Amino acid sequence: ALRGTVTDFSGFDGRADAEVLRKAMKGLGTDEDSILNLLTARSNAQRQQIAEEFKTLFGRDLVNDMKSELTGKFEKLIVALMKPSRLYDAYELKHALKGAGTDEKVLTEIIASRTPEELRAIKQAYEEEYGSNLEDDVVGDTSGYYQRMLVVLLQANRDPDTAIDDAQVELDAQALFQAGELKAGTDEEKFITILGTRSVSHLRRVFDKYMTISGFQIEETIDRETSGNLENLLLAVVKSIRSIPAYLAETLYYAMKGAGTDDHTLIRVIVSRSEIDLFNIRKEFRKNFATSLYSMIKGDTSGDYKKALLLLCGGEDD
Ligand SMILES: [Ca+2]
Ligand SMILES: [Ca+2]
Ligand SMILES: [Ca+2]
Ligand SMILES: [Ca+2]
Ligand SMILES: [Ca+2]
Repeated sequence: ALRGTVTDFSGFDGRADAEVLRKAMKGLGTDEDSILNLLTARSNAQRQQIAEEFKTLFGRDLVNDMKSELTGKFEKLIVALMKPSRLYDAYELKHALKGAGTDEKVLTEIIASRTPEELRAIKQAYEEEYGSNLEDDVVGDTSGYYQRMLVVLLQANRDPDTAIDDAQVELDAQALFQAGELKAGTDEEKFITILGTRSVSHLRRVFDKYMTISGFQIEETIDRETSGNLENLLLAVVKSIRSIPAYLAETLYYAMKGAGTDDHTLIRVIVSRSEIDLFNIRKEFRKNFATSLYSMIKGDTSGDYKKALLLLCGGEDD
């Protein structure tokens, strides 16, 4: 159903490509153009084979060489495209946690939009790489109900998608109604359990039924009922339950919409989704924000950075 914008290259010859990359870096200067035109046109799997060939041909590390030749945002963008798919989210997560500061925005974004299937892989990939337990790192860097919601999510235990049980839809909407609007204060525990564990098809029916019953969209109650990270988290979850692409098209938009740009978010969403559903993200960006993602990246970015990005995203009309 989903569609990314980067696919496997047809006449792939990892050895030929590595040679092109060597030339682009050998001697004085760099042919950034040759680099970017090549790398944004191979799938992540192919980029791993190229790095492999490069090492057996020249005994040099493709990524470490690039880190020496490139600079600024282009570098960061090229370094991210080189990260093996199975490892990127883990890498972004580890980096949001580590340090004297945590980027809850990153924690929220990845954990809420990734499916249980993806969360399990991410958890494995994370432990094998940093020799730490993701849950334990999140738990230690966060607190309150925000932390709880994240753990519930990390269990990747969401119920499966069965035929919808109306009595059950009714029950859950009423429960949410009683846990928030009809209450002085909030029963966050009830929101966490219903939002974090019920199936996706079930919750979509509950969101609607809840509108019917209360006159509010669950999003408005959340905003009325909560604050801080828990609010952002719950909104992210609700948004992703409705449509992950749509939720991501929106975090992309707010990354640029502001004055300058949140390049880390721009890089992270475009790269991480390039081979999953970036095409869908593009479509949702047009519908809801009037302009294609292309036109928007095009005006906020520049340099080879802008060229690579536009080449990865593509679609001038979306
Ligand atoms: Ca050089
Ligand atoms: Ca550098
Ligand atoms: Ca209340
Ligand atoms: Ca609020
Ligand atoms: Ca801007």
